[PDB]
Amino acid sequence: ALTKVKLLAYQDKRFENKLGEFELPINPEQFSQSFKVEYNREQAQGSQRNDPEFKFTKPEELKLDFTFDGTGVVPVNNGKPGEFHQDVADQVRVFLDLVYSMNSETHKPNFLRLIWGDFSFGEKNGFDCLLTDLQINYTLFDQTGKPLRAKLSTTFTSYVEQNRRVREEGKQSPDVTHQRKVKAGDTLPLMTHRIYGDPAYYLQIAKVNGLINFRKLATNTDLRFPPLEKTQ
Amino acid sequence: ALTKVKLLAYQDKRFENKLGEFELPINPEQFSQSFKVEYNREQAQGSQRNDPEFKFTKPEELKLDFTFDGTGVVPVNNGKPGEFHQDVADQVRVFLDLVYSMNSETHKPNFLRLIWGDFSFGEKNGFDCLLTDLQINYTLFDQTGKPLRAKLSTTFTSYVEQNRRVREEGKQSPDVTHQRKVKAGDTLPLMTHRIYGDPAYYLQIAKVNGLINFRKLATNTDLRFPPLEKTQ
Amino acid sequence: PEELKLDFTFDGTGVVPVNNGKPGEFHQDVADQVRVFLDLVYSMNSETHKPNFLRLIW
Amino acid sequence: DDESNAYLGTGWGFPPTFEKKARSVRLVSAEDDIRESLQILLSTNLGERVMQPNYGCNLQDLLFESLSPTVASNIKELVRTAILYYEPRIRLNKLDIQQGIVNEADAQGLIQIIVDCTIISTNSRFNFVYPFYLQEGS
Amino acid sequence: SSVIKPVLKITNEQQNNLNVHPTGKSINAIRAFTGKGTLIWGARTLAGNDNEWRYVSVRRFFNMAEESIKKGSEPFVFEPNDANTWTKVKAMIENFLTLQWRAGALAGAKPEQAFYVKIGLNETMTALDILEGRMIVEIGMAVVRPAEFIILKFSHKMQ
Amino acid sequence: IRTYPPVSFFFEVVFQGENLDKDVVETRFQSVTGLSVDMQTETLKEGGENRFEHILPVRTKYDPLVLKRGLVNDSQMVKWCMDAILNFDIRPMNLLVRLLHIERSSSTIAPLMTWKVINAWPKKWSVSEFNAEQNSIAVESLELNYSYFETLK
Repeated sequence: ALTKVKLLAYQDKRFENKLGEFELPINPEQFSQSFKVEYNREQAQGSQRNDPEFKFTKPEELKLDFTFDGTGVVPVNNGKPGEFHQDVADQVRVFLDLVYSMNSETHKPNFLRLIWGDFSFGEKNGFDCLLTDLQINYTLFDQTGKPLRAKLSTTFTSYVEQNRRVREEGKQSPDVTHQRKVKAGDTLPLMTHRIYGDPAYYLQIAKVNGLINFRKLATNTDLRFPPLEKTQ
Repeated sequence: ALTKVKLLAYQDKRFENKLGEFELPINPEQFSQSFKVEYNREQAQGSQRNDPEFKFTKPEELKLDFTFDGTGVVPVNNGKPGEFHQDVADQVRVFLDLVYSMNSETHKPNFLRLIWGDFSFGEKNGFDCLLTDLQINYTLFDQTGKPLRAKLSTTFTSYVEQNRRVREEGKQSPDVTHQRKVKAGDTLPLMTHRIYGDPAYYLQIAKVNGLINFRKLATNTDLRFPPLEKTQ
Repeated sequence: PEELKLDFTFDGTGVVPVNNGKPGEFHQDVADQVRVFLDLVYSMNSETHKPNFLRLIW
Repeated sequence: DDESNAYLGTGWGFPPTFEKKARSVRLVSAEDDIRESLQILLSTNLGERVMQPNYGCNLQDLLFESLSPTVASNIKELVRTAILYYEPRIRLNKLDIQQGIVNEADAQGLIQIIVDCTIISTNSRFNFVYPFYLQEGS
Repeated sequence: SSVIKPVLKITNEQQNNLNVHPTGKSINAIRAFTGKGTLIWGARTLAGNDNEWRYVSVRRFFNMAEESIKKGSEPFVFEPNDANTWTKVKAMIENFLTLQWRAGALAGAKPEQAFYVKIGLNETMTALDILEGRMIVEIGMAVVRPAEFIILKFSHKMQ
Repeated sequence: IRTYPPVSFFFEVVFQGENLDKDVVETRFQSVTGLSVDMQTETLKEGGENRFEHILPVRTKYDPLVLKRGLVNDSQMVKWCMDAILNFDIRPMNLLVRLLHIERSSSTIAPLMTWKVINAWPKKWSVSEFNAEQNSIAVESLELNYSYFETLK
């Protein structure tokens, strides 16, 4: 069985209320995806090389090209004998209504999800996006004026909500509580350095856990490491 | 029967007072159409990815190329035997007078509509536009100086009136009144959420419809959902 | 600072041998490689809040 | 009183009917008030209303012609524009136009146009029904 | 569409005895769900315990395929009963079944795992059938089935 | 175990189509060719491995099918082709190509090899030169496109 690319159209920014779906009659031959990171590149005067600082990660980009053909030589994947694709205008109409026009209840275009069977973009099985660019070329016409072939080129950009973005960045810092078990070879200042980046806090940790002698630890003790105070 | 492309010239911005029409002697081989949407792309600090906001949709663009030929080998589609096209200057003259020159009563060029038989651009059968770019190349001449072949390239932009634009955007919002029928499985807070985006309004809705007990609804009741107050 | 440019390929149709010494073995899984690569070099680290530092060796 | 579909309005029927035993004039409502609306809009030419030169639809300008593609597209443009400007209460789905088939000589002379519409479940800012439009706006 | 509700409300304890029963005479329920509406909930025939004809969709698929192959076969009646016709009939049936495989109605990663077709002397026919004017073809097909139940299981790793 | 190879001049073509499979003149051809398939690949070089490069599969290509006959003045097949060519109206068909032999167990004519050719439609049509000074036959030639071919195993 041959699987086809599908575009799902949603109204909710949490992608829960599905409005519709469109299926491509011919799969694309290829597509491309683009990534980028942004750093600070200021340098001191009279210095050899540099160590740039991180600023942010930009949204990903997606490029796709495909074709509609209605001259009667491309079969329809429905199992009936003698069937071929013969209507371009209907497909252009439903496509433009689904991905391009304004929604009368939200006053903007719909949210899109791109899915191709078992394809994986990464840690997910779909691409959540919005349409930014589209071009159509009509290259073959009927004697009454109706088209027989159309070629489309599209550019999509990545979209993800605030609430969900801050949860994907599961920021772990000295802003949370840690717990560690003591094993053979462990010492308190080294554990403190490995959690806080500074051994100097060791005397505080011993007080939080009630340690009388902190230079000889037992090997089944579970130690708690509290967060740091918000402003010093 | 072979159908030909037609350009209709109007004086009214509502496209009611037709001034004239021009018919192409040779249909173009192809043409192209272009679309675009505009979003806000500002990003927070040290954040991974983003969720862009919608700004607006831009007018569509149309590109066309065609040819006039007068050497006597292209037949005229009028049914007479022995007839071929032999006059380029007359066609250039009527074309330029119809689509380019200033109108003496409006002080600007005319409004155009492009039609090709049964072709459909979308939800409509024509393209309403204005001319923005034109180039002509003369490549063959007679011994007296009169031309025998001309090639033309044109660029058009989309045009639509204010009154009509706001009606095409049939904005539905909590600015209007809604009506809903109660069916099996419905509850009042969920209906209120599905209309307003917030269940908290349910106690108001029950008062508008005179509901004594609003935790057990009947299944043929029609409920009214008023708009919200303009400023809070 | 110096700049470095690199291009390479993942292929999983079963004609490129695997360099492990077993007879009859060829590369046949692209998605797994893309996944581990992107997780190692691209995604944000949950403890430092930025991508990792890299060292290239041949 | 607040009934169902009150926001769609009630009005005079077309054509006007007067009853004498019941000393009243006939009034329609809801979906009948919409259908009759259409019958008016497509039977009036553009210059026939006294101070409303833009109300109407010039269909009779296409009589005495064969149904070529360039005629069908013109009919469709005229009808769509008229309905867009003067029928805010409905949504138009499609237009079907056919010539031919009764005697196959009488059938040749007539044109048939089918209008498919649905009724929107919300109100509209361009609907002059009282007293909602005093607050719903323009 | 155009439904207010079902006149009866059917519960889990009651549906338990409707689609599985010692007699096999299953009855298909129509039920309402919160936030969803009124749905059809069950797809079994009156032979609901049968290993082959348990489901509506398998029975209807077999009806469709048999009728289409019959209509495809009809142009070969009144021809000579020899190998030059058997090859044509075989080719026609195999082409139809390949089209059915591409659409996803038949299971298998390759066409050879989805169906088989056979026709020939001392395989499907004897000398007597050939002399009497009979022609016999054997066909086998693997059809996909629907799922009624979903089972969740959780596992845990220590780290 | 085989000792002698088969002969090439005893063959047949069948059109599984509109109603052409029962027309006798539609099976008689002077020549049939074009039954070949090719795999197209690309070359990739790996740094450090100087003994060989990698050949990677890309796509599959097929040759057109070519038929030659003496000219038949009234042919349903040619009507099908000219309907495709003049009115831009195509309707693809299926074909069988058979290589025949004599089997006996008295003797009978039977197929030896069979290929199925899927979704064929017209590509080219031609007729040979007319020359006042040569002894020749009017010969027409047809070329067809198709999707693929398979062995009727």
